[PDB]
Amino acid sequence: MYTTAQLLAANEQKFKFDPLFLRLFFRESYPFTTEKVYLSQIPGLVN
Amino acid sequence: DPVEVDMGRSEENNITQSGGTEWSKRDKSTYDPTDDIEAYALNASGVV
Amino acid sequence: SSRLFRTQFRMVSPKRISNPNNTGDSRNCRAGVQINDSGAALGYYVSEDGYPGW
Amino acid sequence: SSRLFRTQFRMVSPKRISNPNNTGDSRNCRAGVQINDSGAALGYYVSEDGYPGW
Repeated sequence: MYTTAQLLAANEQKFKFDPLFLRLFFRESYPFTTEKVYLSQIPGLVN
Repeated sequence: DPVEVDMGRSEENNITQSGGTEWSKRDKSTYDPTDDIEAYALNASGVV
Repeated sequence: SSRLFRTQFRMVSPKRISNPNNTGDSRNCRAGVQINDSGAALGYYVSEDGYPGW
Repeated sequence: SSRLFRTQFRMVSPKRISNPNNTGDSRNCRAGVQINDSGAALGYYVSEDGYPGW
């Protein structure tokens, strides 16, 4: 009621988080205008 | 009168070596303390 | 300082200026424009070029 | 050294300008056009003629 507290700076408590993956390997990115996607992997073995 | 000051230090920042791996339960020649210091620094909430 | 003039220009599309996080619109904040009580424009919240949109 | 001027010119089709190895678009490497943060062009990944297709 008459304490008259004084506030100092409070902490922030950050989170240790660095992707390395959404910045290293996944450089490419695309949208989907369709319901699904297709992936092609054609092996080449000539005789 | 006793006056208490509790910063809120989470207890895992006050590790004791007790157990079977304090520091002397390892050979001086073979063991590497770098692993232990890294493990301790893992939970630091800031660059050490 | 390689040039005698330090002024350079950059166009801003109307889409590039909007309310941050697509929030609501207050009296002083309308579509990313911060104005005074009388309505004079004071500040702008320009969105960075989000291309690609990821 | 056969000429007083050693400078020549060559036009390039846009079909010769694209991402290397048909790589996906990125923030700065767009259509093989490496650009700075401000958007000004810095480099081009030009490809030779695809014909003949061997």
